[PDB]
Amino acid sequence: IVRPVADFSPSLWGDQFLSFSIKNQVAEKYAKEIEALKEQTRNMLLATGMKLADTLNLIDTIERLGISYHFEKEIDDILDQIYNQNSNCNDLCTSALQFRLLRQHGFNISPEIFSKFQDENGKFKESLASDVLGLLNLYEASHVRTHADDILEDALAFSTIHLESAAPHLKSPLREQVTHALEQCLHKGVPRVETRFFISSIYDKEQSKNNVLLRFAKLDFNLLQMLHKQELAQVSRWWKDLDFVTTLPYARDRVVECYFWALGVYFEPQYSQARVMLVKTISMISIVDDTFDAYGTVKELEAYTDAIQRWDINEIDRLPDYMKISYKAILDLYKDYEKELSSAGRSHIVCHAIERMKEVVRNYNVESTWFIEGYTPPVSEYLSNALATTTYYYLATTSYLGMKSATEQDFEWLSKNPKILEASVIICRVIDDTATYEVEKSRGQIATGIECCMRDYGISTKEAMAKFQNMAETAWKDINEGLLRPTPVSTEFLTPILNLARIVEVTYIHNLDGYTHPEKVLKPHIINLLVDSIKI
Ligand SMILES: [Mg+2]
Ligand SMILES: [Mg+2]
Repeated sequence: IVRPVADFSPSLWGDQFLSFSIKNQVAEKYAKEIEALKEQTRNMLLATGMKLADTLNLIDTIERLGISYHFEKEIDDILDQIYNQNSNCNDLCTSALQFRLLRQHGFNISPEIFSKFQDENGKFKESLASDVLGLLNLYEASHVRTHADDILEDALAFSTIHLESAAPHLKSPLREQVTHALEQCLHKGVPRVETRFFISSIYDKEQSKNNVLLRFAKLDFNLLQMLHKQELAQVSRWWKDLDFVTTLPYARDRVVECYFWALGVYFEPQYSQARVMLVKTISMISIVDDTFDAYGTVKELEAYTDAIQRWDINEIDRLPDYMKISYKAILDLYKDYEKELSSAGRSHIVCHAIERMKEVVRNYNVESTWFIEGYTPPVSEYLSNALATTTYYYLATTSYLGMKSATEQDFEWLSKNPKILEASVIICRVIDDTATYEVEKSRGQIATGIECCMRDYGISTKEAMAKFQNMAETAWKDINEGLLRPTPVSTEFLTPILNLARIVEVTYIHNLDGYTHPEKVLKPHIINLLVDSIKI
């Protein structure tokens, strides 16, 4: 059997993450100071007699600085007061911020707050074109709409063209903030990534900055980074002791990138165990993907798929030696999860992730059959298979394993493919397809998303990529709707799904496969989050 030639890049990190020794002296000092700063900041929030605009800017700044996870109760109480009092008597920048903050937190504030900023025709008054802070906040708000917000249909175009016009002549750091916003809006960005930029590039350089908030944000970010580095070291050692880098040379060596994914899903300390479980799953399923995509024969893939369905170590002998390596590693991993969850009596929930993995592999095999037969399915049939092969139903289910408060009813809800999960999956599917279209087309993949779309509807590549763009936009509106109260499960279990959608946007920014080619997109993010501390 002549296998295809290896074409992937090696890990660009080597062993620089393998050993990290925390400095307990520094960490304990940081934490001791943070406690003091945390309380000063709390008192800023609970301060009475604040104006609406000041209150919203405080909350907004604390969220962008990445320290709002300390104040979820206080921020919620305040936004709930604002929601229920109905203040319709403000300028564009306060109104747009009010809208965004409330919607992001699930409060269904009416989009009619914007009608006073539009003419009889529902288009924004062009007299607002000289209000840069108004335009910036309108811009950020435009990314949070649902299907019920067509009054905002013009907001993105309007704010974008006038921010571009104004940008070159703005003072710093406002100019940099506007320029950054036009490249990456806040709502669709990975939170740690946006936080790092905000602290270091914007707030640190604001003439008006609050010194207590800035120091708090820097210390907290650097302290959490220490934890992230310990987790990455622990995960790097686990990966090294599996040694797929040499026993399975056909596969992408990307455990750091996988960690960045898990860090994107949640960054907070209480999700430390959840992050480590998640990244191990991402790494492992990525090995299975490459086995199907760039190494295994049709016959070998069949045995592998069936062994996975039966899920039994007795089945290894049906497999070629190299497949025994991945298969035992997979079964062992899930036995590890089971033991790791035994202490809390949550072992039984592991079977939910296992059934989602079986689903991914069945659909991998189908995709392989299609490729060999040269089948180009209709879009409907294509998606019925290719949605699961994003792995996103599987990763979402996996993200719950290490979350201490996840109950069986939470898994029961997820298992029904609720709309917010379906939307996140769809976003990953159509963006990946738009980006990897050309590459897969050159490798003989006639069953690629865009191709199925072109053939089905009888339309050009351009028209099909536009249709996929529309599906992404529709899905973002569904994600935004799915955050609105009353939520079907706790918000804590929605945020990982939202964050998975965000990781897509960030990873495939400017239409490139950032996981396969980490050097362009992911490398600076990894350095900013996991190598370089913010200088105080
Ligand atoms: Mg694949
Ligand atoms: Mg693709």
